[PDB]
Amino acid sequence: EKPTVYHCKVFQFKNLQNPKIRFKLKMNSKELSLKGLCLRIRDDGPGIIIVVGNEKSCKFYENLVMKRIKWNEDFELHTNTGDIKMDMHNNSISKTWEGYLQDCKFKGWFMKVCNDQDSLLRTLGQFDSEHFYSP
Repeated sequence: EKPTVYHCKVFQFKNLQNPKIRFKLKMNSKELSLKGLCLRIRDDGPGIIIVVGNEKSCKFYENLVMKRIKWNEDFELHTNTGDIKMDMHNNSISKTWEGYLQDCKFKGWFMKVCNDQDSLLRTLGQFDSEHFYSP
């Protein structure tokens, strides 16, 4: 019997190709010393964000993700072949789970692209988190 000190919030997004959005997610997780991860299915696919830490930091991060980042914002994308105008009008972010953990298996905060949905689920599985993803 021990206290439960870790808050946790989980978000799912449709597209995370905007490098400016990735930069904000990464830098705020780093500056807030949040733990968790951000996974998506292929470069241009849907994915999940999990953050774990204290209450204050998780609430700041929710406001960042749900209110301050413009997920629907068009941008120009630089690829191996050229530069293209991306249409993001259909992009969106949802908060799914929120709650408390007694312990977390996360080591820092990390971003990864997975090759398929099953790869993503397998990865969440290593952190006991596979249930957090809605296919």
